[PDB]
Amino acid sequence: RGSHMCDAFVGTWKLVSSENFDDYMKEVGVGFATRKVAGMAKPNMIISVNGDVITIKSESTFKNTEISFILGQEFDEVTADDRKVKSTITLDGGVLVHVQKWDGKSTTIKRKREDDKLVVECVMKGVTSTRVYERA
Ligand SMILES: O=C(O)c1ccccc1Nc1cccc(Cl)c1-c1ccc2c(c1)CCO2
Repeated sequence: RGSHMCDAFVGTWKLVSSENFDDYMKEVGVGFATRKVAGMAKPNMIISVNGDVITIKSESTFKNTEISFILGQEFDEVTADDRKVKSTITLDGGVLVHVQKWDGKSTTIKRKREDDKLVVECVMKGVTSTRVYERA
């Protein structure tokens, strides 16, 4: 197997900045205690690609989570805040677009490479949070 464009995401990343994450979590429906503990976390994200399977691991003092998926193919995901969601992740012009559906609700998480950073934009009903990761 040769290189893939998505290899640009592969590596070990650490959170360096976060904006509006509490408001994003409020819009998602996260309860008070989870919002406070999750908002304190400074996760590391580990992204790897093996064939068609992309794996994203998140490790923090709050929770450790992992998803593996194939682009375009829906999967079950239990989120760090304990939502059971149906997820589909696709690549749109270099951006990983992750849609989560649950309880008649929907949120979109976009992950993109900007300069040497990995920028994560979380969007729910007009509320956006931007989380910036740098190489660990
Ligand atoms: O956090 C990110 O950048 C992030 C990116 C893409 C997608 C989700 C992300 N985070 C969260 C989103 C909603 C609710 C929670 Cl609770 C978290 C979270 C908050 C802290 C935490 C974890 C998850 C796992 C490791 O620690």
